[PDB]
Amino acid sequence: XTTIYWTPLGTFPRIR
Amino acid sequence: DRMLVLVLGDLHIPHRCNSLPAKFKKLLVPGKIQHILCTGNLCTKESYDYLKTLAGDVHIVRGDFDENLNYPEQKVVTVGQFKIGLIHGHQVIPWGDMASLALLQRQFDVDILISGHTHKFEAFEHENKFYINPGSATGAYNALETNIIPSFVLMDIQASTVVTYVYQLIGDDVKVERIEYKKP
Repeated sequence: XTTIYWTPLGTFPRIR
Repeated sequence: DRMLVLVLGDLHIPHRCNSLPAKFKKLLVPGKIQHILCTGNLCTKESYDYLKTLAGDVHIVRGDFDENLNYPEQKVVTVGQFKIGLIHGHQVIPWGDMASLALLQRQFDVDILISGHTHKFEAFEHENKFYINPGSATGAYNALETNIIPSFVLMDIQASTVVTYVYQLIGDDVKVERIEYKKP
């Protein structure tokens, strides 16, 4: 669904 | 305090591909990343030059299509508390063979083993050690796969923990997965 992750390069939706 | 380590390879520029995806290049801002570990198959100096703009420390091993024959076949790099082994992986038959990679882990004496060649991303813990394959950052074709997703890895190293981020271009959007590994 709407799952997203913070990362050091930006915030992005989860692949799966 | 942290160390950011970019892990990528199998670009295959200029024969199979023309450039990194534009959305990937926008993410790789100079100055942010401390180390680059490249599995090889750049395959020319043009891509090496680009990597050197991103980080002060660039480590590359020799792939089977690299035009620079002077790259080492394998490398061991220490970042913080982690020893990291690096090999392109065309040398391992069958490709990606777990038993062979685990033997290389022991022989290199590393906490993390990075390999490429297969153009398929992997990031998993096996017998308390961590194994990464970043895939192909350009999504370059291979002989044995029908779909290659452009992919690369960023390791965030903090003391005895590493958080591994995988970035994939799915459709035209960047998406991520996150895996944590702690030294035993």
